[PDB]
Amino acid sequence: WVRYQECAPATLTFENMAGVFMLVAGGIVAGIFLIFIEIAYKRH
Amino acid sequence: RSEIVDFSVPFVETGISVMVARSNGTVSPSAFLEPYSPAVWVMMFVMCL
Repeated sequence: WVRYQECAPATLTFENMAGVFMLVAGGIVAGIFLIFIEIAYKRH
Repeated sequence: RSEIVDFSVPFVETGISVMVARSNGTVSPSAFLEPYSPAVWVMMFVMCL
């Protein structure tokens, strides 16, 4: 009636990744702009 | 003893207990090499691709 009934440091989940991931995505948009600028410069 | 004598309120507890030496230095489990959540690893792979 009492004993029979029976049912660690935190792990980075989406706090570290959010900042890092936003950086990677932010670079990708800038990279797309850079290539368009680079191709435009190479056009002339 | 309580049948022939008359005891009193137990002022100290006792019983047939078990003594076990404590396991010094708990070892990190096999899955201790993953601090990142499973969603963490999947997101990293997708970003790499």
